[PDB]
Amino acid sequence: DIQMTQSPSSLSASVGDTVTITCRASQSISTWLAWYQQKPGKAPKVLIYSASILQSGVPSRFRGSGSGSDFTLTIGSLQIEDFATYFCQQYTGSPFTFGGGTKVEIK
Amino acid sequence: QVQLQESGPGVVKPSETLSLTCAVSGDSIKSAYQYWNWIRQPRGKGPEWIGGVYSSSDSTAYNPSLESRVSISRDTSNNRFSLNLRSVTATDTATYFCARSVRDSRGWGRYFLDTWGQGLLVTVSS
Amino acid sequence: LGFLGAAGSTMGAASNTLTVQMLQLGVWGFKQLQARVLAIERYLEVQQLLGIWGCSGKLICCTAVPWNSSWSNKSQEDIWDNMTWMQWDREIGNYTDTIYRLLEESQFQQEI
Amino acid sequence: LGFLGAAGSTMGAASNTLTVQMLQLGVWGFKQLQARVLAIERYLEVQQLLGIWGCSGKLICCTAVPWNSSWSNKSQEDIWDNMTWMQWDREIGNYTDTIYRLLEESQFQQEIN
Amino acid sequence: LGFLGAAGSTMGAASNTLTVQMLQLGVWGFKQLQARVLAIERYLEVQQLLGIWGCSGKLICCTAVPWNSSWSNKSQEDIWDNMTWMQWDREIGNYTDTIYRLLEESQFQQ
Amino acid sequence: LWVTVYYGVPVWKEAKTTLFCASDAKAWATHACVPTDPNPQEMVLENVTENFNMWKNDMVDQMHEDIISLWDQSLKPCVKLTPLCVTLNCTNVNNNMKEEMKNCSFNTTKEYALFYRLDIVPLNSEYRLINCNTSTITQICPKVSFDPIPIHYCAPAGYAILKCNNKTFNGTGPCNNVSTVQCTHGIKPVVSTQLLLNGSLAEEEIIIRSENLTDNAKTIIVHLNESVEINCTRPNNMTRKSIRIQTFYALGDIIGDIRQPHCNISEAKWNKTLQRVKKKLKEHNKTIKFAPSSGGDLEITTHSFNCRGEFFYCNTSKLFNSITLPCRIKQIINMWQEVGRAMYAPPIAGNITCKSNITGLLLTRDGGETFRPGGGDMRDNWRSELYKYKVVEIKPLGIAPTKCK
Amino acid sequence: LWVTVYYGVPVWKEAKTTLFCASDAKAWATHACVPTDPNPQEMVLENVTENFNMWKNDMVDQMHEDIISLWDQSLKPCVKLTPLCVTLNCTNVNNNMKEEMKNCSFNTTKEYALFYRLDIVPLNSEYRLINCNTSTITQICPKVSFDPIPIHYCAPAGYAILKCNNKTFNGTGPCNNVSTVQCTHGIKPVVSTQLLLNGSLAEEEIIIRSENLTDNAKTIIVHLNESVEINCTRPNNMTRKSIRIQTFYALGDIIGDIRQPHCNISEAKWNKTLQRVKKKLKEHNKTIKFAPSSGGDLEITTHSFNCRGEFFYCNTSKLFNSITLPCRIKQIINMWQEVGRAMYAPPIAGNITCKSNITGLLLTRDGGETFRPGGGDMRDNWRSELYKYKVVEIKPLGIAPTKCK
Ligand SMILES: *[C@@H]1O[C@H](CO)[C@@H](O[C@@H]2O[C@H](CO)[C@@H](O[C@@H]3O[C@H](CO)[C@@H](O)[C@H](O)[C@@H]3O)[C@H](O)[C@H]2NC(C)=O)[C@H](O)[C@H]1NC(C)=O
Ligand SMILES: *[C@@H]1O[C@H](CO)[C@@H](O[C@@H]2O[C@H](CO)[C@@H](O[C@@H]3O[C@H](CO)[C@@H](O)[C@H](O)[C@@H]3O)[C@H](O)[C@H]2NC(C)=O)[C@H](O)[C@H]1NC(C)=O
Ligand SMILES: *[C@@H]1O[C@H](CO)[C@@H](O[C@@H]2O[C@H](CO)[C@@H](O)[C@H](O)[C@H]2NC(C)=O)[C@H](O)[C@H]1NC(C)=O
Ligand SMILES: *[C@@H]1O[C@H](CO)[C@@H](O[C@@H]2O[C@H](CO)[C@@H](O)[C@H](O)[C@H]2NC(C)=O)[C@H](O)[C@H]1NC(C)=O
Ligand SMILES: *[C@@H]1O[C@H](CO)[C@@H](O[C@@H]2O[C@H](CO)[C@@H](O)[C@H](O)[C@H]2NC(C)=O)[C@H](O)[C@H]1NC(C)=O
Ligand SMILES: *[C@@H]1O[C@H](CO)[C@@H](O[C@@H]2O[C@H](CO)[C@@H](O)[C@H](O)[C@H]2NC(C)=O)[C@H](O)[C@H]1NC(C)=O
Ligand SMILES: *[C@@H]1O[C@H](CO)[C@@H](O[C@@H]2O[C@H](CO)[C@@H](O)[C@H](O)[C@H]2NC(C)=O)[C@H](O)[C@H]1NC(C)=O
Ligand SMILES: *[C@@H]1O[C@H](CO)[C@@H](O[C@@H]2O[C@H](CO)[C@@H](O)[C@H](O)[C@H]2NC(C)=O)[C@H](O)[C@H]1NC(C)=O
Ligand SMILES: *[C@@H]1O[C@H](CO)[C@@H](O[C@@H]2O[C@H](CO)[C@@H](O)[C@H](O)[C@H]2NC(C)=O)[C@H](O)[C@H]1NC(C)=O
Ligand SMILES: *[C@@H]1O[C@H](CO)[C@@H](O[C@@H]2O[C@H](CO)[C@@H](O)[C@H](O)[C@H]2NC(C)=O)[C@H](O)[C@H]1NC(C)=O
Ligand SMILES: *[C@@H]1O[C@H](CO)[C@@H](O[C@@H]2O[C@H](CO)[C@@H](O)[C@H](O)[C@H]2NC(C)=O)[C@H](O)[C@H]1NC(C)=O
Ligand SMILES: *[C@@H]1O[C@H](CO)[C@@H](O)[C@H](O)[C@H]1NC(C)=O
Ligand SMILES: *[C@@H]1O[C@H](CO)[C@@H](O)[C@H](O)[C@H]1NC(C)=O
Ligand SMILES: *[C@@H]1O[C@H](CO)[C@@H](O)[C@H](O)[C@H]1NC(C)=O
Ligand SMILES: *[C@@H]1O[C@H](CO)[C@@H](O)[C@H](O)[C@H]1NC(C)=O
Ligand SMILES: *[C@@H]1O[C@H](CO)[C@@H](O)[C@H](O)[C@H]1NC(C)=O
Ligand SMILES: *[C@@H]1O[C@H](CO)[C@@H](O)[C@H](O)[C@H]1NC(C)=O
Ligand SMILES: *[C@@H]1O[C@H](CO)[C@@H](O)[C@H](O)[C@H]1NC(C)=O
Ligand SMILES: *[C@@H]1O[C@H](CO)[C@@H](O)[C@H](O)[C@H]1NC(C)=O
Ligand SMILES: *[C@@H]1O[C@H](CO)[C@@H](O)[C@H](O)[C@H]1NC(C)=O
Ligand SMILES: *[C@@H]1O[C@H](CO)[C@@H](O)[C@H](O)[C@H]1NC(C)=O
Ligand SMILES: *[C@@H]1O[C@H](CO)[C@@H](O)[C@H](O)[C@H]1NC(C)=O
Ligand SMILES: *[C@@H]1O[C@H](CO)[C@@H](O)[C@H](O)[C@H]1NC(C)=O
Ligand SMILES: *[C@@H]1O[C@H](CO)[C@@H](O)[C@H](O)[C@H]1NC(C)=O
Ligand SMILES: *[C@@H]1O[C@H](CO)[C@@H](O)[C@H](O)[C@H]1NC(C)=O
Ligand SMILES: *[C@@H]1O[C@H](CO)[C@@H](O)[C@H](O)[C@H]1NC(C)=O
Ligand SMILES: *[C@@H]1O[C@H](CO)[C@@H](O)[C@H](O)[C@H]1NC(C)=O
Ligand SMILES: *[C@@H]1O[C@H](CO)[C@@H](O)[C@H](O)[C@H]1NC(C)=O
Ligand SMILES: *[C@@H]1O[C@H](CO)[C@@H](O)[C@H](O)[C@H]1NC(C)=O
Ligand SMILES: *[C@@H]1O[C@H](CO)[C@@H](O)[C@H](O)[C@H]1NC(C)=O
Ligand SMILES: *[C@@H]1O[C@H](CO)[C@@H](O)[C@H](O)[C@H]1NC(C)=O
Ligand SMILES: *[C@@H]1O[C@H](CO)[C@@H](O)[C@H](O)[C@H]1NC(C)=O
Ligand SMILES: *[C@@H]1O[C@H](CO)[C@@H](O)[C@H](O)[C@H]1NC(C)=O
Repeated sequence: DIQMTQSPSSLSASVGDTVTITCRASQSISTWLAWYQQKPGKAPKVLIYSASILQSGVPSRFRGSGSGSDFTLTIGSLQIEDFATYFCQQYTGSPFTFGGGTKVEIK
Repeated sequence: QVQLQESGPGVVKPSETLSLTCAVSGDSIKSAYQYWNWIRQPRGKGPEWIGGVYSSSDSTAYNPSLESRVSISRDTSNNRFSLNLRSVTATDTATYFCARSVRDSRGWGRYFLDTWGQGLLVTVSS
Repeated sequence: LGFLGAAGSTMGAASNTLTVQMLQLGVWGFKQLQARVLAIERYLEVQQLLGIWGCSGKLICCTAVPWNSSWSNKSQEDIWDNMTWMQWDREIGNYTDTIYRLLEESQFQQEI
Repeated sequence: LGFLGAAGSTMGAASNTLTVQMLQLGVWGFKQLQARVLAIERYLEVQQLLGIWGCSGKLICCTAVPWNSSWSNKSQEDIWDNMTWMQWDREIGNYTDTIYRLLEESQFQQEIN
Repeated sequence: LGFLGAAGSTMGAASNTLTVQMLQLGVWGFKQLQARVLAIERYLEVQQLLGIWGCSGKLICCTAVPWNSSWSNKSQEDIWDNMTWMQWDREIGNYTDTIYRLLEESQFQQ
Repeated sequence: LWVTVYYGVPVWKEAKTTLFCASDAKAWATHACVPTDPNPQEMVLENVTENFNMWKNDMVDQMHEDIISLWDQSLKPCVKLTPLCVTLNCTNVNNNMKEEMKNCSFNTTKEYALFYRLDIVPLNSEYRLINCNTSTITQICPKVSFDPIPIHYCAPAGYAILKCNNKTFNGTGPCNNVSTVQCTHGIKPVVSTQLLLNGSLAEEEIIIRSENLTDNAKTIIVHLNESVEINCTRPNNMTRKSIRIQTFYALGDIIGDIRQPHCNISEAKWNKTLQRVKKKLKEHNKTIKFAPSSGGDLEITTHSFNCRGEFFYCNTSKLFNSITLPCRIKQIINMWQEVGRAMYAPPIAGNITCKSNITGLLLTRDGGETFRPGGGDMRDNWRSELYKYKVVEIKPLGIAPTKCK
Repeated sequence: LWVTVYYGVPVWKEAKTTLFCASDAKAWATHACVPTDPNPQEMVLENVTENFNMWKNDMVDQMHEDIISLWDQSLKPCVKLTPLCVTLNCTNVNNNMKEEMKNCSFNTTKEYALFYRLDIVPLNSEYRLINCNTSTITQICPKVSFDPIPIHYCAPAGYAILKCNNKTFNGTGPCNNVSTVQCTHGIKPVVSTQLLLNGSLAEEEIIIRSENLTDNAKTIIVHLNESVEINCTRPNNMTRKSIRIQTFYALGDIIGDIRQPHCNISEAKWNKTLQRVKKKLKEHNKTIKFAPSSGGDLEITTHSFNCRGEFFYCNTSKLFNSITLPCRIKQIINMWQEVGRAMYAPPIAGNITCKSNITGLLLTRDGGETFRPGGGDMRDNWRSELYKYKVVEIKPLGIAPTKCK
């Protein structure tokens, strides 16, 4: 089975700083990866799909890159509305496994 | 702007045939290339995939660990699609979601979720 | 259809009697159904032709156009008492289309 | 056809509703189409029977002869609000043919006049 | 059916022209029969809709309901001599259901 | 004030009509009906109080006429057995009922076959058939099987069937919850004596029905709720020898020892059903007792049923007296109570074991209480499941008075 | 002064409808659509201006549902390949591109067959197919061929299709010369990627169309005028093998030599068509350039087309740069972008050589010009010929005012 893992579990930063989230896959899946932003409560919203194409309506402070099995997403600016949980989901056929889940903290 | 709405029971006892429905407003079930995905978000870890249903071929696909217990059914009238689950037990709990996925133009066969619902907490108790 | 039994006699009795009124089985039913479809199609065509004249179906119509003396004028007892429809339409055989054309034009004036 | 859903209720709602309104598959379609066709000539026969009575089409047409009090009693205030067509069908059963023939020569008299 | 040839022309000419007026064989006949019965069903449906209003068929029907000035009052020559049925269809599109209801109630009164 | 006519009035009037064939997807004998399995269409007719009379329904009569017509049509292509009245020479064969089987021989223009003792007349050695002259014998063609197949019944245009969903409803009386339907359910017809065998079940408690409940000549049928597991066994092998007359498809010899055929019957389930029916048969006064049939000939005092084209005549007199049941095999019978014709009904090779259930029981009141089974009216056996169906005709020509011009 | 209704009013309004098949005389496998070819009634209208919008069309989705329903219905009686997840043994092949195929051996309770390198997952020796579990593989029945057969589309009573005869007309905008026809022409649709292959041609100069022409996500399709002769060759022999699991129709081995499928296209015609489209790509000012696809997986960056039941994947990246074209053949495919379902698509014996043309092109605007091909959506390919067709509903119940006494 295509297992998905995420590391680290959580980090700690301040407002306006750069946040880097890394997702490691079991095998090479080219660029068939998407990112999702899950705020506390309600339903989440898609952030970046295909690991390089942005979404219509998302700010330009989010950028993603990576290929094969190692992927890393960076954030240019951390705003008050960006405090949420990030999830990386692969879609290389069934099943559509999700990531481990990350969280941000404010000191 | 397409909106997703779901309805169902609040308290559901285990060892029965669970049934949930999702209403689609604005966009049609037919469309061009869409998948009416059914996913859950258990508290404690990330979400999981149960299954999906095609828009035209009415074909389907299930998770490798949930066979013979999930049967997704849909109808052309009322602009809605349902989900049937068997042997709920103490595992199938927490909130449930009925999201929609659109195909990717960069590759063939790629499908990513873009529009979600609201979430219906399915509580399991005696 | 099939109401030719009243022919050969006076139209009075005719008017009274009309007013009182395996794959082989599959292709068999199919052709019988298409025959009935063609029959009812002809019936609706006749009904449309009768309704466009202003009579709107029915059995006994009353058209407001008067009778002309040039259309073989005779007494009422010479048509409704001693003869059938055979020689009637045989002598109304000429200028037949003119009669129907003048009938629809006269009823069109009454409506407007 | 299939308008039996309003049976047993008040005729006002029914009036409002009517005013608003591989070989197995082949043989099933043939049976359904022939049943629909049979219903079509049945509707045409009913339309012809209504047209000979001076009502060509006109799904809601009244008459050519006034009502007589010797047939039944009660008015619209206690009929169109608390009873269905069952009592009407049982009441018309005594003079079913009488009502049909009376409306026949009455319309024939208007055609002569 | 198939009387769209008078579209886009003068209403007078349109009125005049409307007033003057082994398995392969089985499946082909079955589809032709279903299309024909659908056409007959549509014809009887439109005939019933025309007859329930108080016209009993025909082409031009004169109803007992009078025209009201609230439904875009204009002269007779301002419609029948300078445009097609498109403008009239879009103009009456705002209250087409209202005219059908008022004409139906007037027929029941008769 | 003035007469008015309307179209589309939801009214119905009883009339006589026929129902065409209807069945599910396939591939008793069939081969003459059309298979139609559409979606279940059902319109709830609330606030409708229509009476029902299952004892005076023409639907059962026309269905019986249709099934007997289909049987007659499927019976004519077979060969007749009219010149088989040759003087037979039946000898005894050699751990009970050893005298019920005899080895008879016929000339047939020389050969021999094993016959039953009760299937031949005891002409007192020399023997003959049961009815050769003045009563023809027509065997059934083995190319088709007269096995029970679930079929349906649908009405044409202008007709509908009213279905009553009220479980606690007998044959007579009004029906509160009644709804229309276009086609019936998957009913499986079966021929049985004193029992109902396969059939539709009933919910709630036990229910009883009759026509008058006073006259002893009228039959009383009870619809059981809990099915009784009945399957039976036929411990025999048999052979198949054809003698040219004209093929004469029958059995020639016997292989293996002759045993005793019986139908396994659970005692606990039988006593539970007996107590369940006795709980209500005591009503409507005095005590009730169970006694066997009055008597008569065969197939009227013993239970008769079919097991995959094989008739079984089991003695069930001990069931209604206080569980093994002795059974006898008879092939020559007079089906549909007809005189002048009969069916040979050849058996099948090897053992046969079918699976059935019990959904009803037949009761006959005794004059002079002692409710004994019998009656022999097969119409009631089919009527046990057709009590919720009735054909009717519509006529949307209502009349009401109001204002007019 | 009075309200009057007119019957037969020639007016229409946009509404949804259900069409039906139509085809010429015969004898995508048909056997479900009616092959009716009546007299083509072409009526030309005058002084009628009706807007057209093929991007929001409904008959495209209707034909989409119809073709996918017919495909799933025809694929249903074929056998499945779900218990074939037994571990293979792939060694090697049996003068470039010789590592694209490796024959493997399977257990099947021992037989071997020829398979391609890209058709098996590189499970790092032991090998397995692309998807055995959680994605069923359904082969196609060889009794019928899914070749492109010309068909027609007709509307039932109460509906009509408007045809635009104006050559210089894009997808949007009004239509001056409009005609009403009951059935479409002999359209011959074909599935393809980055090309149109068989299809209707256009007169006058080159024409382009799109939905907005500003957003880079929207696809841009160009309809060519002069057809480019594209036929190609498949220099291979192959064999046939049947293994009982269930016939498992597939290729056994190779007789002769292994040579990858590849061919050449006309250079003068390609240069002329490229200059003709480049003459208008500068319109609607900035310079223009041709670049290959962005990337992704297979069947979206290379040209994909079928040739008499055989899929061909040709590398057409050098055509849109700066004529031989290397092509790769594979049997497993995922039609309709389905997940969980796959098509085996067995090959055919002997060499294949089909004849086709070029009637269109697929272009995708690049953001941040460099017009690159791709898209991968068959909707635009089917809409390339449906731009001159639009269904409509007619309501002849017109109301006109007049003084009726
Ligand atoms: C079957 O059900 C009905 C109602 O649930 C039971 O009650 C009987 O109903 C009838 C009619 O509603 C009553 O009237 C009788 O009608 C017959 C036939 O018209 C007539 O000959 C009698 O003289 C009488 O008027 C009947 O009194 C009523 N029975 C009782 C005891 O009140 C009926 O008993 C049920 N039958 C069976 C066999 O279960
Ligand atoms: C397709 O053909 C049309 C006409 O031949 C080209 O001209 C464009 O026509 C539209 C409508 O007549 C003009 O109005 C626009 O309409 C859209 C949709 O309602 C609206 O969203 C816009 O704001 C605008 O009002 C449009 O201005 C006109 N284009 C130009 C440049 O004048 C059209 O460009 C052709 N399209 C393609 C892709 O070739
Ligand atoms: C008559 O009985 C039937 C069957 O019991 C009733 O049908 C049920 O109706 C309820 C609510 O309308 C549905 O939820 C069920 O699915 C129906 N079927 C069954 C098998 O229960 C019907 O409502 C009853 N009608 C009346 C007037 O009591
Ligand atoms: C089913 O039918 C029975 C009659 O067989 C109905 O029983 C009625 O029950 C009420 C209340 O006890 C009595 O007042 C009536 O007299 C009974 N009817 C008759 C005819 O005696 C029962 O209500 C019906 N149930 C449904 C759901 O329709
Ligand atoms: C159920 O039926 C079987 C056979 O139909 C009965 O088995 C017989 O048991 C007796 C006593 O043990 C033996 O002498 C017979 O030889 C058995 N029959 C056969 C064919 O072998 C069994 O007893 C029945 N069960 C009940 C409870 O009556
Ligand atoms: C079959 O059932 C009948 C009916 O009970 C049995 O006949 C009984 O036989 C005994 C003695 O043989 C008599 O004392 C009883 O009076 C008879 N019953 C009746 C109702 O008269 C018969 O024994 C059973 N078995 C067989 C093999 O026929
Ligand atoms: C009652 O129905 C059952 C099943 O519906 C019948 O069982 C059949 O038993 C025979 C064995 O003799 C099998 O060969 C058949 O396949 C069974 N039928 C089916 C549909 O599987 C049973 O025979 C029926 N009862 C009677 C008395 O006929
Ligand atoms: C719309 O275009 C068509 C096709 O060009 C025109 O049809 C031609 O009409 C002329 C004269 O009416 C005929 O001689 C030709 O045979 C027709 N066909 C072709 C292919 O040229 C049609 O006339 C045009 N309509 C309008 C209003 O301009
Ligand atoms: C075919 O359509 C084109 C538009 O695509 C029509 O072109 C028109 O040409 C005139 C004269 O140059 C311009 O004034 C109009 O603005 C153009 N139309 C549009 C929408 O821009 C052309 O006339 C049409 N031809 C026919 C025969 O209908
Ligand atoms: C098929 O086409 C692709 C796309 O052009 C070719 O990929 C190029 O490969 C060379 C070297 O192998 C690189 O320098 C280019 O950058 C690649 N192109 C792109 C757009 O990245 C490929 O070589 C062609 N042939 C085969 C057999 O795949
Ligand atoms: C485009 O159409 C042509 C002809 O209409 C197709 O040519 C066929 O080619 C095959 C060889 O593979 C022949 O066996 C057929 O007889 C040809 N058809 C006819 C009608 O002769 C061609 O295949 C089509 N293009 C595609 C991609 O299918
Ligand atoms: C028979 O026809 C003649 C006309 O040819 C007519 O005079 C006569 O009355 C008719 N007789 C009967 C009995 O209809
Ligand atoms: C049945 O009658 C009751 C009381 O008159 C009424 O409330 C109810 O709506 C009726 N049901 C229907 C379906 O008309
Ligand atoms: C179209 O309009 C012009 C200008 O009024 C007119 O001359 C022409 O006859 C019209 N065409 C038709 C078919 O009526
Ligand atoms: C007829 O049967 C008798 C006694 O079974 C026998 O003696 C005689 O030979 C037979 N005749 C023929 C012709 O078989
Ligand atoms: C025929 O009958 C006689 C007298 O009963 C007997 O002796 C003889 O064995 C019988 N033969 C056969 C073949 O049954
Ligand atoms: C029922 O039986 C009694 C007496 O046996 C008899 O008087 C009555 O007429 C019979 N019928 C009915 C309907 O009660
Ligand atoms: C009947 O008797 C004949 C004598 O030839 C014998 O062959 C046959 O087996 C017997 N049939 C039996 C015992 O069933
Ligand atoms: C037959 O019936 C008996 C008694 O009901 C039961 O014990 C048995 O399991 C059934 N089946 C078989 C195959 O004997
Ligand atoms: C039968 O009913 C009558 C009248 O109620 C009563 O006198 C008699 O005791 C009842 N018999 C029994 C045994 O219940
Ligand atoms: C029926 O016969 C078969 C075949 O020999 C045997 O296996 C089976 O046990 C028999 N069943 C019974 C109940 O005698
Ligand atoms: C008999 O009824 C029981 C009751 O549940 C059921 O389990 C069994 O399958 C039935 N048998 C047949 C042959 O219908
Ligand atoms: C499996 O592959 C190996 C690798 O070359 C080969 O030597 C062997 O013959 C193959 N077949 C078997 C083990 O049946
Ligand atoms: C490939 O084909 C050759 C020639 O037929 C054969 O010897 C070899 O065993 C095949 N490979 C496998 C893995 O079976
Ligand atoms: C499967 O094939 C291998 C050789 O490829 C062999 O060693 C093994 O025994 C086979 N297994 C079965 C179950 O046939
Ligand atoms: C079969 O399932 C296993 C485990 O779920 C998975 O690793 C493997 O990739 C699957 N096979 C294919 C061909 O995908
Ligand atoms: C086209 O794209 C522009 C910008 O990309 C956008 O503002 C506009 O709404 C789009 N649609 C139309 C019809 O112009
Ligand atoms: C293809 O194989 C066949 C079968 O042996 C052979 O007759 C033919 O010559 C071969 N063709 C080529 C080009 O190798
Ligand atoms: C024709 O097109 C090819 C495609 O790359 C290009 O290399 C060549 O220069 C073109 N010829 C011209 C522009 O004369
Ligand atoms: C673009 O527009 C500018 C300004 O009119 C002009 O100088 C230039 O040549 C144009 N470029 C092209 C290729 O049309
Ligand atoms: C396409 O052209 C570019 C130069 O712009 C070159 O770098 C690339 O290698 C070329 N690709 C092919 C496949 O020729
Ligand atoms: C296949 O190759 C042979 C030569 O072996 C040739 O004669 C034949 O024409 C080729 N087939 C096609 C369709 O070109
Ligand atoms: C391609 O177009 C040319 C243009 O004349 C034509 O001659 C040829 O037959 C066409 N080929 C096909 C396969 O349509």
